[PDB]
Amino acid sequence: EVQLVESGGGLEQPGGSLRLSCAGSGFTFRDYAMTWVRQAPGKGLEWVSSISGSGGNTYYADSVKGRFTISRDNSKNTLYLQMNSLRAEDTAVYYCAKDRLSTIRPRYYGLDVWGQGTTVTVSSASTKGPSVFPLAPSTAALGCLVKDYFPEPVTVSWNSGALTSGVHTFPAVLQSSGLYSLSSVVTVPSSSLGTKTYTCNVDHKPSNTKVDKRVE
Amino acid sequence: DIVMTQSPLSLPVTPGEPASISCRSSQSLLYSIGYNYLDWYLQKSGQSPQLLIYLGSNRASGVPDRFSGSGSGTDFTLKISRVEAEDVGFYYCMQALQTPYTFGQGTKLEIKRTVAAPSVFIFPPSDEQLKSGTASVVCLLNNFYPREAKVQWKVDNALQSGNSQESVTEQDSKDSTYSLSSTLTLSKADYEKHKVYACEVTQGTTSVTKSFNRGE
Repeated sequence: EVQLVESGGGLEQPGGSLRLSCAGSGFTFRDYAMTWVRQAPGKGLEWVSSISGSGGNTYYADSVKGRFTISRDNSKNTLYLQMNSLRAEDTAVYYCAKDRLSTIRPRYYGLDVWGQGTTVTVSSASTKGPSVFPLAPSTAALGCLVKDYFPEPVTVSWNSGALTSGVHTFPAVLQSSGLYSLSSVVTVPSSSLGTKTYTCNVDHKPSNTKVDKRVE
Repeated sequence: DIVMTQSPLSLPVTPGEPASISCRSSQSLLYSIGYNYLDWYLQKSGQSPQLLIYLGSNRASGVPDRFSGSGSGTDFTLKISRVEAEDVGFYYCMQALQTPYTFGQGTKLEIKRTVAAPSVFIFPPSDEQLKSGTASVVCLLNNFYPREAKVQWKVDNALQSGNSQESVTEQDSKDSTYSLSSTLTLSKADYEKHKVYACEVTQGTTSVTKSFNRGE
C-alpha cells in the first residue's frame, strides 16, 4: 500500500516556527507533486501548498506565502513544510497528500492518498501532560478520564488496540483553566469483569506522556 | 480564487434511499473534452479525508459501486445510489483546475433511524483524583437516538448550572446512534460537603436518573 506518515506537529508560540515532515512509501516519490491540506478545529479543508515531483515549482495559499516554505528530499522520500511567523489561524491538523504525476503534461488522479495528519497548535500557553484517572462503576461500562492537558491531541486505545467494539472516545472539552479534558469509555460483559483486564492506552505526544491505566 | 459552493450542508437520509450532493464552481472546471477538474472526498469522524471521485466521474480505487459522480463546467453531483449506515461523515468537493485548490464547505451525511434510549452510567471521582484537590463526576449516555438529549446534574437534589461540560460522539457507523459524556467538576471541598450525586437524562418527556451516595 502507498502510505504517507506525517510528523512534526505540536505547540508553538504566535510568531514562532515549526517544520512538518511527511514520509512516503509504496510509490516512486519523485514522480509526483506532493501537497499539504489543513483543517482548522471543527472547520472544513483548506489547501496550503504544493511542490512538483522534481521540485521545479512551488505553490502556496495567499495567506501562507513567504512565511511557509515547502520542500522535498526525494532521496529520503520525504516532503517538508517550514512554517514560520506562526499565527492563531495556522492551528489545524495538517495532512499530506499525493498529487499529480509530474509526462510532458502532468496526469491527475485526485488526491489519491492522504497521511493520518499532524496537529499544530499556535498558542502563547505552555505544554502540560494529562493525568489519567479510572472510571470505575448484564452490561457494565468502564473508562478513563484524561484530564488537564495542553495542547491537543490525545489518543486512547483499549487493551493495546485489541478492544474495538463498544469503545467511545469523546471530543475533548476546553475547561475554563484553558486545559483540555477527555473521556474514553467501553461497555463490556459484566460477567467477565473478574476474568478479563481492561487497560486504557493514553498517548499525549506534545508532553511525551504515554500512560497505560488498568481500570478496576 | 475559484469559489466552490455545496448543497446541502446537512443531508439526513434513511439507509437504502439515494443521496445526491451538489457542487457549483464560480468558474468552469472543464479543461478539455472529458477533463472536468472536480473531485469528491469523504471524511469520516476521526479519520483522514479519502478520495471518492476524481476528474468529475472517475471512481477511485476500492470505492464501492454505490458512489458515482457526474456533471460538467460549473455544476457537479456526487450520487449514492443506496446509502448505507457506514457512509456517515462529511463529503467535500474540490477543484484541481488551478492553485489554490479550493473546497466546498462540506455536507454532513446523517443517518435516520428509530429512537433509542441511552444506557446511562454515572462515575464518581477516583480516590486518585480526590488526592489532587478536585473531583470530576462523569455521566455516560450510551448509544442513543436522536441527538437531542438533556443532561441535568443534581447534587443533594439541587439542580446544577454552569459547572458541567459535555461532548458527543459522531454517529456510529454500525448502529447510527450517538453517545455523550458529561463532566461535573467540583472542588474536593464542595464534593465532600454533599451526599447524593445524580445525573438525570431527558428525551422528550421521559427522564432517567442514575445516582450514587458519596458516603456509600
